[PDB]
Amino acid sequence: CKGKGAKCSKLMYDCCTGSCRSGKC
Repeated sequence: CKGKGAKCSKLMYDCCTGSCRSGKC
């Protein structure tokens, strides 16, 4: 997954602690 501020996934939400946010986790 990715940390906060790291690339996100509008179709997967691979955010270690949360979901996508404007392209950044």
